[PDB]
Amino acid sequence: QSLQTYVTQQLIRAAEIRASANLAATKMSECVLGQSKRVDFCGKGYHLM
Amino acid sequence: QYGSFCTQLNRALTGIAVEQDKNTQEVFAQVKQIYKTPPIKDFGGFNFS
Ligand SMILES: *[C@@H]1O[C@H](CO)[C@@H](O[C@@H]2O[C@H](CO)[C@@H](O)[C@H](O)[C@H]2NC(C)=O)[C@H](O)[C@H]1NC(C)=O
Repeated sequence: QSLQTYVTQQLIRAAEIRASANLAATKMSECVLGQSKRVDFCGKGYHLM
Repeated sequence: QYGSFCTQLNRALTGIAVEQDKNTQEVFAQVKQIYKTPPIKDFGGFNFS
């Protein structure tokens, strides 16, 4: 029962981390490789690089 | 005799509790100041009442 609890908790944490990683990947793709127009996506104010 | 099975449940519920307030803060605390509309409603015919 203890092992089952640990495995479930780890799975949920892994899902959360995957979501964060996907957001980070999109940020790297858009705010670094080019100039973005979405406001507040690449830092407060008008984005430059 | 079942060990510390209680502590993780308490911890997880507390984590959810904090996450809710974090969500509210993130989704609404987007402006550093407070503004007020002028008492005059002269907006060229546009009504916002
Ligand atoms: C803005 O719109 C509101 C209605 O949404 C107007 O209020 C109405 O005013 C008339 C006459 O002044 C009343 O007969 C109505 O009962 C009011 N409606 C409500 C819902 O209160 C208001 O006058 C408009 N203001 C401007 C500047 O256009």
